[PDB]
Amino acid sequence: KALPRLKQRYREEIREALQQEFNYANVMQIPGVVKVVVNMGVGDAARDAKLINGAINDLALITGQKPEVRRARKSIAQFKLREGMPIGARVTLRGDRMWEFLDRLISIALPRIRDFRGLSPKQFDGTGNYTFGLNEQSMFHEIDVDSIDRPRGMDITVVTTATNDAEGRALLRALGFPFKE
Amino acid sequence: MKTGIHPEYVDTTVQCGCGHSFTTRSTKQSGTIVVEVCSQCHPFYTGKQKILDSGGRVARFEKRYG
Amino acid sequence: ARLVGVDLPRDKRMEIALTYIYGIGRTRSNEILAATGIDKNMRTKDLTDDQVTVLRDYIEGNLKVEGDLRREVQADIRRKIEIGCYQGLRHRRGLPVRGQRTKTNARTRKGPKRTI
Amino acid sequence: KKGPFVDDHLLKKVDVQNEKNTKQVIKTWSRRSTIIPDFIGHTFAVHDGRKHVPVFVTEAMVGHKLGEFAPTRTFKGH
RNA sequence: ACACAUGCUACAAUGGCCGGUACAAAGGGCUGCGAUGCCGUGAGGUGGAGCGAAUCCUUUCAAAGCCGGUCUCAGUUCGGAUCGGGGUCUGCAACUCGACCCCGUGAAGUCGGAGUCGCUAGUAAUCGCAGAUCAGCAACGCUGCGGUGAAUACGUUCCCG
Repeated sequence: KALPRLKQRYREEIREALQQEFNYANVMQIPGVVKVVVNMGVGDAARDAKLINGAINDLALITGQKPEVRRARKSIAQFKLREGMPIGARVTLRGDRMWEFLDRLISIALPRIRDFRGLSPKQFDGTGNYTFGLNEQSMFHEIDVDSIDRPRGMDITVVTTATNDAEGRALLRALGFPFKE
Repeated sequence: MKTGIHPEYVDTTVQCGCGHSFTTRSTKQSGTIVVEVCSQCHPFYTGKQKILDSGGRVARFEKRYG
Repeated sequence: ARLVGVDLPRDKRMEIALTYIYGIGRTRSNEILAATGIDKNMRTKDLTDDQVTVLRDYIEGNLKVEGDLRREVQADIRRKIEIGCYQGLRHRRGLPVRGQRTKTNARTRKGPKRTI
Repeated sequence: KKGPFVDDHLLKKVDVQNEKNTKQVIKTWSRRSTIIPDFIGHTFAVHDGRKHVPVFVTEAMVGHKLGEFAPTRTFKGH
């Protein structure tokens, strides 16, 4: 397969239509996904030592990367933290991993969540990046539904080369990602 | 990519109940996904139904029809 | 098995496995399983995905479930708490709505006990 | 649901009120019916025995009998 | 916001739910009791047989019982409070404040601290039935009727009169 499927349609159709919509006047301004990072929770650090290996395993086999365990910048006292405790890992995706993760979640993960009305268009930063919340898990058919005692949630971020925000709305609208006015 | 730490990453074949079939790389050992969801989103329909859900004055006139 | 949105258990009969959804009790299981044709004695391990298909299409088509009843019951209780009814006042203060005994009992509405 | 109760005194008064397109505060004895949606928009001075409470009638009031948009008991506790 | 008191339903397998089937006693009835039939899923609707009643109606009356199937010890096919929708009947009128039925909803509760109460044989325990008051019902109450039916009492030292 020369091109991943989402990228199979991205390399011609979304780029040609997005040039139609916006007259940049310069090819290679046209905006595309850079990375897809996934934001491991927990916060059970200090309280419970064992789980973070639950999250390392969790990030993995949702996508096939070893999540790099990301730890505390500083010990902030109220929510028990300690400098150097593991609090959630993340995985950065770029390329074939990015696109195969995206198409699969798009045609698999998003529909399943119960009462999944849509995703907010408003949730952009100042510059075209989209982040949304997966509260429970087991949206994915990769995880066997009896292997999984407590629900581990996560943030999923799409980061694009969108200099605006309606740039990113237009991409992620044409790209098969849901929204709901 | 590092060698031994990443899980195995295989082609897959995803099938829904209507038969609309998808081929992707994936992490599943089975090489397939027998799913019940296809690119047939119900938000468009669910939303319409929800919009249709409100309005009771008519229902009251219903009970009486007069 | 999986259905309309309720994760079915391992080993339950169908007229009990349908009951674990918010819109279905025992009688709806006895009428749904009579209309569709699935044996009520079937376990959930022995359930067919095509039986999930016909059963699922029937009970999302001709009956309402989890989101419709939670948003509908919620929207009707907040309907009578917005317009200013006396039952609205009962839902406001946290009191029994049917006008029943409030002097000694109706502890399931006041909840846990504080004693003065 | 053979025939729901109608408050014939309030029925006669209500019809007169809406034929002339006149809206007037009404001191009403009646705690028993909001029968037709012909009562929409009319202000009802509901009588819990002791004083009259003005109640605006909108579209959602249909099916709630008229008296208990005004409550009869008072409770604080402290 | 509470605290007491008498009751009822429970916390399950000596049980729950579905099917088949056997046995009571007493009572109640005129602008009352109201059958077969037909319409409902069911409260009930339509209709009036027949009775001032050892006759007719309350079905030939019950339920627990027995035979069978299913459930496999679980906050569950236990438990029904609560809440939403939808109804029926009574009444001029079911909002504050009626009962009943249908669909959903499905909480506390794993036999209960100090204590304390009842009962010595058709008794306790459990199971339905009728009545008075009453248009309707807060009836789980009260007064009665019958069904199935135990254990223990060595004995006056101790508590109570």
